[PDB]
This record gives sequence, structure tokens and C-alpha cells, in this order.
Amino acid sequence: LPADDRKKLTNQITENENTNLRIKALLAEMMNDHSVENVRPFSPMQQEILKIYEDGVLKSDIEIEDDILKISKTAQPSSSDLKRYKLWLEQKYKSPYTGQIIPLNKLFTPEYEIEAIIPQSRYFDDSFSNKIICESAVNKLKDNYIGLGFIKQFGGTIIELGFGKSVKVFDTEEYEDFVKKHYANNRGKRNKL
Amino acid sequence: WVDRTKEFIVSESILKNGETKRTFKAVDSEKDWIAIKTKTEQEIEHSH
RNA sequence: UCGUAACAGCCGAGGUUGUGAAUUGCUUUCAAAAAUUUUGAAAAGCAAUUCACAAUAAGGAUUAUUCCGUUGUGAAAACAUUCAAGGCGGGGCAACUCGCCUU
Repeated sequence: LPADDRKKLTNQITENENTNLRIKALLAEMMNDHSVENVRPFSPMQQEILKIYEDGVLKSDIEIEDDILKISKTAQPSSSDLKRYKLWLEQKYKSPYTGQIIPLNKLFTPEYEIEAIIPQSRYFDDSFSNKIICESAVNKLKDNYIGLGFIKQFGGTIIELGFGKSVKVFDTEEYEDFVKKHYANNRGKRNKL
Repeated sequence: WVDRTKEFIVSESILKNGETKRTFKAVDSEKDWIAIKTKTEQEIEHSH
């Protein structure tokens, strides 16, 4: 890079380690609470949290726990900013492939996992903009090739998530408007699906 | 301050109501040399 | 979408060390003096306020109104730089500087 492009790159990387610090602090707070399970060093669950905490860029926001997002260490034990962050940031994030809020505890459950917008049998992107998380059922049914035909052919299908709970695939009539406006964050990635 | 002289550089600033607010700051040479140089030149000119 | 950002150039005012000087200071040393104590002269060391001046990376060239000396290469104790002419023209009383056209 040139000097001008160099001076900025420090900001993104430093924010990245700040986010990593926050992620592991949040997990160290979570292992004390019986959400589902928390091992310790398991990297994939850390990545899942790193992809699930993006609800801040999803429209609605409040300034109370806004300094907690930009900070890196927080207070972890007992009555702490991490606790209130967990309370507010507990369900304000809907599933991309079912449009249902996630209590953030069912993430580690095998029923929900990381979803690749672009398949492995295709373009080899590894950037965070080509990574989401949703149910295991839709991950199994995605069948590599993405969107169009299949997403319109299977639209409206009802799939059981186990234990008697069945969820419906997006009705394309509503899902067109959803993939047009609902994910209003719309940085660069939703339209590529 | 009693019966003693002080060295300041005054930055005149006229407010909305016409009040020229006089702001005093400690003078330190080698940085704000423009004002002291102009003062010395004015003093030399005055003496003719 | 890269690149430009780096390299250079004309100057200023201090400070420091030191030399000389004016004026005072502190300490030390023979007593010169007084009736065991002080006044002391003169020198030495250390300074203070102010002035003039020398040096300002060790040092080496040169007499051009030129410098080299904190960069890089690498042993060769070796180097890097510059590159003829012809007018056209701008600026500047001047020294000189800056552009265009042609082999």
C-alpha cells in the first residue's frame, strides 16, 4: 500500500483485535450461564459468535450500550456491562434463511450452524461477507448451487427442525420484498445470494 | 503581581456585541517570534 | 485503478564550551596588624551580571563569492554527481533566474 492507504489499515486490524477480545470475554461470561454449552477454545463457536453479534448494523440501535461495542475489554464478572450487553443483545437478530429471531443460545446447537452464501464447489471466497449462520436443515437442503430456481422452487416448503417444531421456507411473494428491503443493512452481500 | 510587571501576548477577539475580548497567554520566545519581532521593529521605528 | 512522495535548496536567532574585559562574590593558603581570638593584603580554585570574540560534530580540500564530513554500494580505502550547442521570450537598474522552439 501507499502511505495514505497504510494509515487506515491499522484502524481495521486494531478494531479486529478489539472485537476478538470482546468475543472471548463474552464467551468467558457465557460459560457461567447455561445457555446451551460453552467449551473454551473451540474456534468455530467463536466464529459463530463473531458472525452473530453483527445485529448492531441491523437498523435498530440504542446509545446506552454503545460504548460497550467500541470498547474491547469490558467488565466480565458479576454485575457488569457484559451482562447488560447479553440482556439487550439476546434476540435482536433474525435468521437470514427463516426470518426468525435467535435467542443466541440455540446457535451452538447442531440445529444451527455457519452458512456459506457461495458454495465450496464454486467461488472460493473466504471473506466475512460470504459467511452467515442459520439452521442445519436449510444448510443440508441448500445443495451447493444458490438461489433462483431452487430458492423459488422450494419456496413455502415447511421443514421440521426436530422435536415437533416445523418451520416454513420463505414464501417467495414475501421473500422478494424481504431480500429487497428487510435486511436493510445491505452493505454489499445480501443481493449476491 | 503586587507592584510587578508581567509579559503577555494579547490575542484581541471582538465578540458579537463588539466586546474585544483580551486573551492573555504566557510569552515564550523561539515559537511566537513574529509578534516580538514586529514589536522590536516598531520600537526601532518609533525612535527614528 | 495505481501512483507522490521522496530527495534536495536559500536563510535566521539562540544555547554551550573557551579567550579577553568591567564589577562584585565563596573557599584555601605565608603573615601585614591587634590585644588565644579577629581584621587582612596577595595569589589559587570555583562563579555570578553584561560586552567583544573563537569553535560548534573529529578532520580534509579550495580561492570558486565551491565545498566535503550522520545516505547508499562494497575492499578496489574504490565510488554515486555534471554533460554540446542557437535563437525565441517572461522577470530583475543589476548579479542571475525561469520556460518554448531546432540538431
